[PDB]
Amino acid sequence: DTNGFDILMGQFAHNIENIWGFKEVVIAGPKDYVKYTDQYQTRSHINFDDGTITIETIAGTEPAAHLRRAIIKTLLMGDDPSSVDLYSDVDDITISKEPFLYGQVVDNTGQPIRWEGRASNFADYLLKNRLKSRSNGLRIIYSVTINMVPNHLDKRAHKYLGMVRQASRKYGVDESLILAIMQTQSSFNPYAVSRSDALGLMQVVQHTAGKDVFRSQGKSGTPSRSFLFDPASNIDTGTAYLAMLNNVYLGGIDNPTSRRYAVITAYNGGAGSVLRVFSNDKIQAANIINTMTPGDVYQTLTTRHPSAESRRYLYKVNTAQKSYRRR
Ligand SMILES: CO[C@@H]1O[C@H](CO)[C@@H](O[C@@H]2O[C@H](CO)[C@@H](O[C@@H]3O[C@H](CO)[C@@H](O[C@@H]4O[C@H](CO)[C@@H](O)[C@H](O)[C@H]4NC(C)=O)[C@H](O[C@H](C)C(N)=O)[C@H]3NC(C)=O)[C@H](O)[C@H]2NC(C)=O)[C@H](O[C@H](C)C(N)=O)[C@H]1NC(C)=O
Repeated sequence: DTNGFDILMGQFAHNIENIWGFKEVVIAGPKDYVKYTDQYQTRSHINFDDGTITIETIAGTEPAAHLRRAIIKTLLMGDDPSSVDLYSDVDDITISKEPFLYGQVVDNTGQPIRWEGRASNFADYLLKNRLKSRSNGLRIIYSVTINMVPNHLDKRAHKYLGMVRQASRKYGVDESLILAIMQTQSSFNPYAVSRSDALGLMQVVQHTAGKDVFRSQGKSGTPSRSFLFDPASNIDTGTAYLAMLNNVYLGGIDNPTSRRYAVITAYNGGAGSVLRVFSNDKIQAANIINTMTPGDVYQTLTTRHPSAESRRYLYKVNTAQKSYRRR
């Protein structure tokens, strides 16, 4: 904890409200790419579970030209998440021949956008034929909205399978778990970043799981930001932690179906917080879960776990897994 990132993050938001007003302060999250440009007068927001691509501007002077350029930028940007500050209005020149959204959003024509020529056209279509308006209360906000292909999620999840597969055998963790979580945590968003700076596809925070993992493997110190914005490594690492919550921390839990529930919950709020729903004594806790049927452990973790986020998440990961279980 020697960051000082907090000071920038705090003035990013305020830079926003200075222009957008407190009510219109939208910002990057796990399931939402959001990038300001044009001195914070322009927003490119990808929503990875809706999954829409609203581009808005509030510049007074030439709204279209401002919008235009965001559309082309969002549609063509290559998925280099490491070269990308989702907290500056600085230009992350990430134009690639291999767009991150290629396969995930289409022309009005119905084709994939790959080069500036179609990107320009999809843009120009939308500015002449899909433009919209709302108000701050103060200024008009001009908006374009783009829906992504209906299976954008499993089209996005496809990038990370080779990674999930490798990490699943290395550590012993079911890919289904890895995907369920990865899905639930980021909707497969490589740009994913939390308010509590959990990072990347598996929403991993450097100074808890990232430390403990690095502490296995035999690595003094702590995972780099770039490191977690490598899908290959973030998936390595979230998985490594899943292994860990199961071998050590929640390994005193007898029943493996019960243990998984603990693991999942724990993956989101810590093993200490899981065990602490039964006893403040980590042994007594394990003893009590072994008193139970995996369904009552589920129904406990789902009803009595202190975090709202963590109760609503078990059903999310447990449910996503059922889908991923079969091949
Ligand atoms: C929405 O996305 C966010 O998700 C990630 C998961 O995706 C959330 O991050 C999880 O947050 C947990 C903190 O809430 C964190 O667990 C804490 O983990 C550490 C590390 O293992 C535990 O401390 C270790 O504890 C053992 C003792 O059991 C000691 O041996 C170790 O030495 C400790 N090691 C280190 C390095 O500290 C900590 O538990 C201990 C025991 C404790 N009682 O303090 C554990 N927390 C709790 C309550 O038990 C997870 O590590 C992390 N998961 C991942 C993958 O990173 C994130 O949560 C935030 C930060 C939150 N809950 O507010 C999610 N949410 C947001 C909003 O961003």
